[PDB]
Amino acid sequence: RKKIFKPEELRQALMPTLEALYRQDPESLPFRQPVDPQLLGIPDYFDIVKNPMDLSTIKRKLDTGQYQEPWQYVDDVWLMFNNAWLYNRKTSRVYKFCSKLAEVFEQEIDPVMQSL
Ligand SMILES: CN1Cc2cc(Br)ccc2NC1=O
Repeated sequence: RKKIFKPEELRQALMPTLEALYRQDPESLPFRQPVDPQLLGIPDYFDIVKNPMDLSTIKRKLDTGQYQEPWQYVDDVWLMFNNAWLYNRKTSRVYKFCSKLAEVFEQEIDPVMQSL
């Protein structure tokens, strides 16, 4: 008897965990919109990152019901983190910012998943 989550159920449960990331300043700033390699001056970005992901895209998928299960949402969040850890050097701002967001996320998501 597989459990169905309504889009609205998932938005109500998961969106606050995304808002937790949005709220982190300065750490969220590089994550709030799609990476634009040209504006940023990193033209090898899409050479290396083949599945880009960012907060605004995750928000939009919640807002349009594109996640059928909570793990799909969590996977997109980790996708965004894994892209940043892959592309950026360990000493960089964005790498360290990513690690800060990942710590915040883990603390926020665990209770929500138990609830779901
Ligand atoms: C997610 N990002 C955002 C970013 C922002 C600036 Br500024 C420089 C490099 C990057 N790379 C990323 O992976």
